Amino acid sequence: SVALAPHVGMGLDTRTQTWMSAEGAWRQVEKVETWALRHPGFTILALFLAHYIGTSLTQKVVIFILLMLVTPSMT
Amino acid sequence: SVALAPHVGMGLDTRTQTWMSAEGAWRQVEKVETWALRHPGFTILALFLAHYIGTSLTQKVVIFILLMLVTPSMT
Amino acid sequence: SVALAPHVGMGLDTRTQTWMSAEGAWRQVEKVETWALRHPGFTILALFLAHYIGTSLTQKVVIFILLMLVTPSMT
Amino acid sequence: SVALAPHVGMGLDTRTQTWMSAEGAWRQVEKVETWALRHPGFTILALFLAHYIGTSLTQKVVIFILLMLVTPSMT
Amino acid sequence: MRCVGVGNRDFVEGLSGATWVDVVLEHGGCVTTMAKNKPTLDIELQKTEATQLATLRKLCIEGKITNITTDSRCPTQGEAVLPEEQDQNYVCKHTYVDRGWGNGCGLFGKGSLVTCAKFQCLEPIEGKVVQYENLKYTVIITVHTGDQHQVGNETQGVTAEITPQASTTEAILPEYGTLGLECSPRTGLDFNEMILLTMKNKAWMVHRQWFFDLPLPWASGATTETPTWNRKELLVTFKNAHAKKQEVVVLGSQEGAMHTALTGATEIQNSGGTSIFAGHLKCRLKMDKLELKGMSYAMCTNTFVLKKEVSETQHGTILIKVEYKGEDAPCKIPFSTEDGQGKAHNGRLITANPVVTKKEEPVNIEAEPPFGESNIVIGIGDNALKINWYKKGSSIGKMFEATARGARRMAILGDTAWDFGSVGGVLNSLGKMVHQIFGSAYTALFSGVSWVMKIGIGVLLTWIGLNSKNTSMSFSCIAIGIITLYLGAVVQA
Amino acid sequence: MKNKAWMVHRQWFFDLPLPWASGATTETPTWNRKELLVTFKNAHAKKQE
Amino acid sequence: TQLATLRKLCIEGKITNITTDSRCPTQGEAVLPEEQDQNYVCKHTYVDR
Amino acid sequence: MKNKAWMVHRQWFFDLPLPWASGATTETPTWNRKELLVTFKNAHAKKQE
Amino acid sequence: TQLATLRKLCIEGKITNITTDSRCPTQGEAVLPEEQDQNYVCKHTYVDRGWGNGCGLFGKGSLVTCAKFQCLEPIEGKVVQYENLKYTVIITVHTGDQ
Amino acid sequence: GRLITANPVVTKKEEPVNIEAEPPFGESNIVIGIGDNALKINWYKKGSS
Ligand SMILES: *[C@@H]1O[C@H](CO)[C@@H](O[C@@H]2O[C@H](CO)[C@@H](O[C@@H]3O[C@H](CO)[C@@H](O)[C@H](O)[C@@H]3O)[C@H](O)[C@H]2NC(C)=O)[C@H](O)[C@H]1NC(C)=O
Ligand SMILES: *[C@@H]1O[C@H](CO)[C@@H](O[C@@H]2O[C@H](CO)[C@@H](O[C@@H]3O[C@H](CO)[C@@H](O)[C@H](O)[C@@H]3O)[C@H](O)[C@H]2NC(C)=O)[C@H](O)[C@H]1NC(C)=O
Ligand SMILES: *[C@@H]1O[C@H](CO)[C@@H](O[C@@H]2O[C@H](CO)[C@@H](O)[C@H](O)[C@H]2NC(C)=O)[C@H](O)[C@H]1NC(C)=O
Ligand SMILES: *[C@@H]1O[C@H](CO)[C@@H](O[C@@H]2O[C@H](CO)[C@@H](O)[C@H](O)[C@H]2NC(C)=O)[C@H](O)[C@H]1NC(C)=O
Repeated sequence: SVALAPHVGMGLDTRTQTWMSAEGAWRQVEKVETWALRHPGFTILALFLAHYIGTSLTQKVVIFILLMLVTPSMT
Repeated sequence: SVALAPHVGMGLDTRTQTWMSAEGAWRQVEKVETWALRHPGFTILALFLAHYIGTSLTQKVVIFILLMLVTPSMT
Repeated sequence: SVALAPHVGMGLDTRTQTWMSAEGAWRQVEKVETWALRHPGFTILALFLAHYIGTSLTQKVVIFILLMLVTPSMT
Repeated sequence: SVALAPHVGMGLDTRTQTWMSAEGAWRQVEKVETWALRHPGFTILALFLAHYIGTSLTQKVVIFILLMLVTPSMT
Repeated sequence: MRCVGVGNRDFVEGLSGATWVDVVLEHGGCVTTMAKNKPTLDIELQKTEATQLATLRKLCIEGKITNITTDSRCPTQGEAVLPEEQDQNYVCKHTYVDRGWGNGCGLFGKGSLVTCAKFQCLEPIEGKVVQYENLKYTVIITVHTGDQHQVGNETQGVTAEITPQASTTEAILPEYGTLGLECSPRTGLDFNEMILLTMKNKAWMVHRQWFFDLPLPWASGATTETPTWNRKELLVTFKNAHAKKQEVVVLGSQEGAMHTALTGATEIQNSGGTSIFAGHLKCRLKMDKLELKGMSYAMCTNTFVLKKEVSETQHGTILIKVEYKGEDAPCKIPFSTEDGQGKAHNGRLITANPVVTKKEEPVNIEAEPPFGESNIVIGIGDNALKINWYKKGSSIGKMFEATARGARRMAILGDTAWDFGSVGGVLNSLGKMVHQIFGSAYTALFSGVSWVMKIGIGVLLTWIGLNSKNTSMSFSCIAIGIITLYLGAVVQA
Repeated sequence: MKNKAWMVHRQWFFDLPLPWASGATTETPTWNRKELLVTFKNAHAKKQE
Repeated sequence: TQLATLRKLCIEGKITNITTDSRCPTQGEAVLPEEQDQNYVCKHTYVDR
Repeated sequence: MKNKAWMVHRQWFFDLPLPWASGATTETPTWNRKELLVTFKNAHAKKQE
Repeated sequence: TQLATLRKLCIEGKITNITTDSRCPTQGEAVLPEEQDQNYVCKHTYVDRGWGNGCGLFGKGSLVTCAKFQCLEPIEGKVVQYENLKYTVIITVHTGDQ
Repeated sequence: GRLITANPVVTKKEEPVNIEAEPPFGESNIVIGIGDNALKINWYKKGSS
């Protein structure tokens, strides 16, 4: 494919190993983390957006985590 | 692999268009759209989560849209 | 036996980098962490001690963390 | 660096006398005492910390003695 | 010129009364002295030798054991003594062993036992001391000559050797007059308590009390034929298998445990005569006997050309290397700075007197533009090529970098760093006095606290400071805590 | 690459995950991080290919 | 003009030679002689014997 | 070691901070975690050995 | 008897064949062709380079060093499997005997 | 400070007359003769009042 929609989580799994598990386990996460360490500018805006949206620490945390996670994965 | 993390927003602005502006302008939204059309199940879960966490209207809609964007991209 | 009481904290130095800077700096905490990983039961013991003494919360934290820092180092 | 975390406390032994019994047993406390004798100022610091936190007397003793036991050993 | 881009090089623009400026030049990096109508002097500390060392006490790491002896007594007879116990070369220890008819003793029970061992350590490490009357502080200074072989050169300068015998010395620059160094080596880094700890082929610097508390057997160091070891027992153990008998075993070498035992210690190269580095001394610059190359030259009237491009120096300065093709006589290089859409004069010449020497030497100019976009015109006449450089950053960034540099410099030199620029005296002295008064007690308080523990105690004091209903307690605790965290983030450099 | 060229920001030109080499064109490049390209798959227990 | 080349990457592979080795349980990690060369990549995995 | 033996715990021996080998009685060992036995002094910032 | 070596670990080491390369400050990391050898120890550090070091651009560039490594007097930790134990017990009777 | 000796005088040129003096606690320089070549001795006494 365009390698943007990996064939993952289809549910039709078996005891045997998949094509690539040791790397696909952390591929997307490592992309997000290298993004975040490269560019901290988005973090300030994400913190502000989570903070000034109606704030209960549950809501603030979930909004901040999602907003900091979505932009890197889906640029 | 390297197919992930394009430097779409890298900021080296230019007047002429880029390598693939036409496709890259919409490929991510295309991935999300085809993921949603393939799998309708996540919509119910996102609606449930937003409805039972969103205190207000705007918080609910923001939570719903972020959840519906992150998961297809994180797939 | 001489490895205990390493020459550190004594004021005799300058901006020239000293002996074994990074390794020696992180050595003590790495050893404490690996000893903690070896024996998780003392974590339960220290939690009990911290919970049953202190009569506060910040004090509970102080005794817990410092006590947990003692034993791998007094070992 | 290996001198830290000496093999002690691990349960594998019997009534046969082990390696360096007396010397190894008293080594740690002798080192702590000599470090304390080198730097008496930290005694004043630990007394201040114990006095201004604890809100009791037994707790004051616990933080004072244990804190004084930490630093020569974390050194 | 003697140094560019070293990382700690820092300008000092001081013009005090009688033109003396005090700089405390540390060993890590140089200083640059830009002055008005003076040649910009560049000074870096060179090798700081200290020869003819005195051994003081030496102590051994590896030991060897020979000539085992042993006697025993019946259980109620008391202690046992071997005739060779009084020898200082023998290590003895008393232990209780069960004796009986199988051991040829009529009375059953536990009798005392003792063992002996001749002891001669191998590869003894020796800790020498340096007395003040043999120091070999030397300082090499260079002038910002227009010269192609001067951009970052390390083997061109004038050597000024300043021992504590000759406390103040003057160095004669070849054609720039002379400089007067009024130094004070006696107040530099302490050299009466430090003990050089040369072992194998590597040396070290250690505290006096710490070296006197190393738990290894020592000798006198009287260069005697044979040493007489104190506290031998601590290097050899005596396994007592059950209670039948005991034998002696040495603990091998110790060089690994020794190398681990000193991390915070600074290392020093020792080949023949010791050539220790990393020391710092303060000095006073008598700049009142200087001349500026040739001030009676004429200004150039021909073109210039860039042999090599310009480049920054992570300090906001440029190195422009220019070749003068004009055949005419040696002439002062004209210079002006053209700001963006303006003719204003901003920026100055660090070289301060760029002059061509032989029409074939690409003499190089060093300067700094304003933080905006700049235009550096380099010659007279309409056909004078304009070097354009765009120096990124703003003035406030320079202010923050200066604050960081000043704090880091104070974190090492303590009170001595309080005077590093002009002599001042009206207000600098009082600040130095008060900071010294507080800092002597402070460093006398935390002496011996590690990296993570200093950080932890600082944050604990801060947390205490944010939970008290007292202005005095709150401010004192929070200030001490924040200062402690900052010092811990820089300590053990 | 091939007959085409591009301009990419330098900071982004080391973080894209691929093997890299000194670029000394000495005909025997010892590639750093070879593990990233080649992939091992272990079947259900047993052998490894 | 007058370019300089650094960090040439590699966008293909060709695993030509393959080798393997095993060791019985509780007998340490099985080494392979073709381990210290500047052209071999591999990892250790666990198998049931 | 040398001529004296000792008894130690399994996990403790697997956490001794010294570089290890496999023990496959190979011709030459392949040392894991060598960095922990040798230090790299960086005199100022000029060079390191 | 008949012990199995399992893993061995060394105490004294020796270093030979020093190598080193460096890059201009903005060129990035530096790699030596011998880094992939398991016998070489490598470490990256930042060093300030300039016209005195033969680099056109001033700043801080990366630096790396290598070293062949062959430990001396390696200590080896063997294990004893149960099927080779040699427990022995000597018993005596209270004979009347001198 | 104080010249602890009363008033040193050179009785004869050939062999030195030795002065004794007590400097202040702070780092203080001490001169003897007069002129550019006048011998000057630095000292730093350790302690406070
Ligand atoms: C310590 O132990 C060593 C051995 O472990 C002892 O060395 C032995 O010393 C004796 C007397 O000095 C040597 O005997 C000599 O033999 C020559 C042969 O002709 C004889 O002519 C001499 O009159 C003398 O009896 C013996 O060879 C030597 N053994 C060795 C070196 O292996 C030593 O005496 C013990 N004590 C001390 C204080 O060293
Ligand atoms: C590691 O460093 C050592 C020296 O510290 C290097 O040893 C040197 O190796 C070269 C090539 O193997 C030797 O040159 C040889 O000389 C003979 C003389 O006839 C010549 O016929 C051979 O063709 C070869 O060129 C050199 O003598 C030797 N120097 C010594 C041993 O002191 C070694 O190459 C470095 N690298 C490695 C991987 O060991
Ligand atoms: C530092 O300065 C010295 C002195 O100018 C340079 O040594 C000169 O090198 C040139 C090379 O063309 C020779 O022609 C001169 O004879 C040398 N002069 C001497 C040895 O006194 C040295 O090269 C400079 N450093 C650097 C890195 O260039
Ligand atoms: C690794 O694989 C190569 C792949 O060719 C092998 O080299 C072959 O070895 C056989 C055995 O002697 C020869 O008959 C072939 O002619 C070789 N082919 C080539 C192209 O050289 C070999 O198994 C290994 N090569 C090594 C270890 O150098």
